Amino acid sequence: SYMLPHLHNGWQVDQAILSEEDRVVVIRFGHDWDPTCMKMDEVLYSIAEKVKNFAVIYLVDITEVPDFNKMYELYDPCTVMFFFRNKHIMIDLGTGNNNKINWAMEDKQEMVDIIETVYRGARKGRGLVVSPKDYSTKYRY
Amino acid sequence: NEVTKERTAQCFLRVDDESMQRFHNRVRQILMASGSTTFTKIVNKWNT
RNA sequence: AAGGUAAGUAU
Repeated sequence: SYMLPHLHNGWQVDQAILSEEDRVVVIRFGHDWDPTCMKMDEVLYSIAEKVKNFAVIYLVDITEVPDFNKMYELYDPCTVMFFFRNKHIMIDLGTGNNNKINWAMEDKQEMVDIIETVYRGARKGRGLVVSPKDYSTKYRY
Repeated sequence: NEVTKERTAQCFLRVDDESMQRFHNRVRQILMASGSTTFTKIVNKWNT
């Protein structure tokens, strides 16, 4: 949660999105002190080395950097968004919101699969990718 | 009664609660491992 | 009330 790089103003976020031309820019919008953000950041930290070939992970504090709250509807405790070549890559998670991951995941392989799907779809030149797993339900039994 | 060839008692059978719980847990395990499982495999596990 | 947005390029 604290081992990941941080972006401290909107210009830094724009540059991080613009800098990467061959990798998915995974940016988590939230607060390091929020428990949901702590879970999501732990998951991202567990996979940060694995996906470094095709993904880069940044963390942004939405109070320190409020320049995207109105734009990206960052009014949730945690939010993960995907950008590839200065384009926001939407993902059809099945949750009704195709723009972001607004909850916290528990499986590293889940997040890695989502990142890989986003990377492949964005490389092919697509603005929306279909998630390998549906999230219309939590699969709790 | 074998010797007298006459009925003397009745065994009232009933499924043990432990086996009930075992079957319910088997169904729960089938349902949980169904994120990527196809419908045919889920129904086959149910049938089995 | 939702879990039912194709991603676009033009005009």
